[PDB]
Amino acid sequence: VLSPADKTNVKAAWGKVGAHAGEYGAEALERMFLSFPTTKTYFPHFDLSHGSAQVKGHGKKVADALTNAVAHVDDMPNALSALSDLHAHKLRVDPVNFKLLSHCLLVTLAAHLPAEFTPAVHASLDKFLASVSTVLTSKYR
Amino acid sequence: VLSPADKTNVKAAWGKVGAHAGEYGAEALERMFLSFPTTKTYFPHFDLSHGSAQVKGHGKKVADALTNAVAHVDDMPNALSALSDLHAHKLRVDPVNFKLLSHCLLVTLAAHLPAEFTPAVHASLDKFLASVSTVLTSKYR
Amino acid sequence: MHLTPEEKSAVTALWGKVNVDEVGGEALGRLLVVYPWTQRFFESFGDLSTPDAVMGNPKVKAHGKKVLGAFSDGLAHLDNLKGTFATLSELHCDKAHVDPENFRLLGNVLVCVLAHHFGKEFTPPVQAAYQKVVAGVANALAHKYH
Amino acid sequence: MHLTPEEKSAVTALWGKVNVDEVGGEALGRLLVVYPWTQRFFESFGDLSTPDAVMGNPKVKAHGKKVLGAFSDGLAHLDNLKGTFATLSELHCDKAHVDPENFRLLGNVLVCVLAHHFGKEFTPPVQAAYQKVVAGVANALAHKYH
Ligand code: HEM
Ligand code: HEM
Ligand code: HEM
Ligand code: HEM
Repeated sequence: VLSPADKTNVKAAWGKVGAHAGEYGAEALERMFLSFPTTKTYFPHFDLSHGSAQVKGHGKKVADALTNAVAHVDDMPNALSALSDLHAHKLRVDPVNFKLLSHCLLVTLAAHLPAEFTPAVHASLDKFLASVSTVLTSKYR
Repeated sequence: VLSPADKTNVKAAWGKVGAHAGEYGAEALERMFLSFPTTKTYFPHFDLSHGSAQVKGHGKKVADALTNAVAHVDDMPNALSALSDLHAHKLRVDPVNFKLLSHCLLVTLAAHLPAEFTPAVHASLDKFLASVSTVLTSKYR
Repeated sequence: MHLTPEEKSAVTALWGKVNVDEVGGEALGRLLVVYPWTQRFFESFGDLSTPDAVMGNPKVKAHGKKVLGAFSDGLAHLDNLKGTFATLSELHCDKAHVDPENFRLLGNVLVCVLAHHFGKEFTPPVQAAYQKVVAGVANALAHKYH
Repeated sequence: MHLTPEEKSAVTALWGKVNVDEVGGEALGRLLVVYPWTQRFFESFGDLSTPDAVMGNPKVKAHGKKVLGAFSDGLAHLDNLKGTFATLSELHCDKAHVDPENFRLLGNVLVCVLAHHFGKEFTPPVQAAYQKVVAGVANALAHKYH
């Protein structure tokens, strides 16, 4: 569970992301594609080339969803319901892949927010991403 | 989330275990130790030899807790508070290991309750062990 | 593999008693039921709405036999699973887009099916050798992903 | 360990800029802070109650430097990690009783630490090289477990 401090941490770090969320989302994707090539099996229909607009497009959608979960940090299960449904019923992404993206998102933020990416914040951001992942996977079976 | 069908399936299956839960607990540990030897890192103080009273005794303990979980299938978080605590603050077993014991437990029930280990029952027990695992690792951080 | 002559013999000997037809259909069917998300690759098979519909589906049972067959033949090249599954590894990546995690889910299901079937015979030491094989198989199959 | 020549040059060029003393303390401290369960091995280190207490603990800093020290040497024998890490693998297993999952957690934390430090220089492709390396090392450290 996310503590008040966690919540503060996350709103703070994400706050700094501001307008770059879109780009950091795309970047987290590319990092993931490169480090964990098995994740690519879910995007057989995408152009995964560097600077792919599909990836740009998708990076933004992921970022918006994360931004929406931060805005509703006290009611995530409800804020993300629709997305929880899509993932469980249509996409059916194996659960292990959430951890991989989470990881690539943490690397991206670390690479962009040196001042804010403190140990305390790192811990908070990791618990947050784990919670988002949990919600998204909650209706799988 | 355990459906009502699941709760039913679980209680029935566990119902058949009966006076053998202790032996099945001991057998699941033994299978865990041999198949996933990294799990042994948590029991340096035990004699992990076959038929060891330490293993037998521990097997009973685990079995009993499961019993108690099936019985309070509706209120696991509460029925296992103490156990959640112990694991989060004392034992500190890495979360990956829970999946390993869960698997050795299925294997054990399957080998012992053939008639009862139907595909639907298999699905329920799995979800159940998963929920138990989630409860036991919920206070980790 | 990193199988002990004794481990090799245990595997080999139990397998001799296996009906691939039946074990293959049951392993794939259980997979689709326990881990419903694996059904994403088998929409063309039909109605997988229930355990019953999954377990009875002939398309499932037949794909299951094809899978265990290939598996069964891999047991004869236990010292080079990599080379035995190379073309199958490419296929899975490049044609089927199957996430290798699926190979591990099945492996574990397979082990539960064997225990189910053999009861007593499927002892801790025998399961241990099987766990090494399924892991070995999954790794070989995932080897050519890029 | 499928390090292409270019993946290896990339690992090596970046590692040239690292202050192992410093990175070692940061990576270990951060592990104890993000995954507090890992604190189970260090109850003789004293106060690990808060982030500052962990990060600044002279004992954590000293142990980190040691760990990263052995890791750097590993980086000069990329060809033979298993050989390089053999006595250490035995020690972690037999004496310290450290679950190998701990080695993967630290690798990921380390990757985040490198990203933290190098910013834009830690490009997608450099991360991918380092991902293979941390995994190779965790695998080598777990090879003697039994
Ligand atoms: C916290 C993690 C995640 C978030 C916030 C997220 C969010 C989203 C969103 C907002 C969409 C677009 C749905 C729409 O069309 O409106 C989407 C689609 C999709 N996601 Fe997830 N997702 C996550 C994890 C994953 C992972 C780990 C994978 C697989 C590696 C994945 C695979 C997909 C796929 C294949 C699509 C469909 C894309 C398309 O065809 O345009 N997702 N996700
Ligand atoms: C299905 C999930 C599990 C349940 C229900 C469970 C239950 C228990 C119980 C009832 C105890 C004994 C409490 C006491 O001594 O009063 C215990 C202790 C312990 N458990 Fe857990 N356990 C589970 C998973 C695990 C796993 C996966 C591991 C490690 C691989 C583990 C490691 C330990 C250890 C090391 C002890 C203490 C042993 C001793 O010194 O006697 N547990 N657990
Ligand atoms: C023991 C591991 C496995 C083995 C040995 C294996 C083997 C095979 C073989 C021999 C084929 C035949 C295709 C051909 O030659 O054209 C096949 C096809 C296929 N497999 Fe695998 N498989 C394994 C695991 C899986 C899993 C776990 C899944 C998904 C849950 C999967 C999904 C598929 C699909 C979707 C096809 C396509 C068949 C078609 O053309 O309709 N496989 N596999
Ligand atoms: C890259 C991975 C690692 C490397 C290269 C490494 C290296 C080392 C070295 C060189 C030593 C001292 C050897 C000796 O005392 O003779 C050591 C000790 C130890 N390591 Fe590891 N280590 C690694 C990861 C870890 C992790 C992730 C943990 C725990 C979460 C850990 C737990 C320990 C412990 C508890 C000791 C004994 C410390 C003492 O009391 O002196 N190690 N390690």
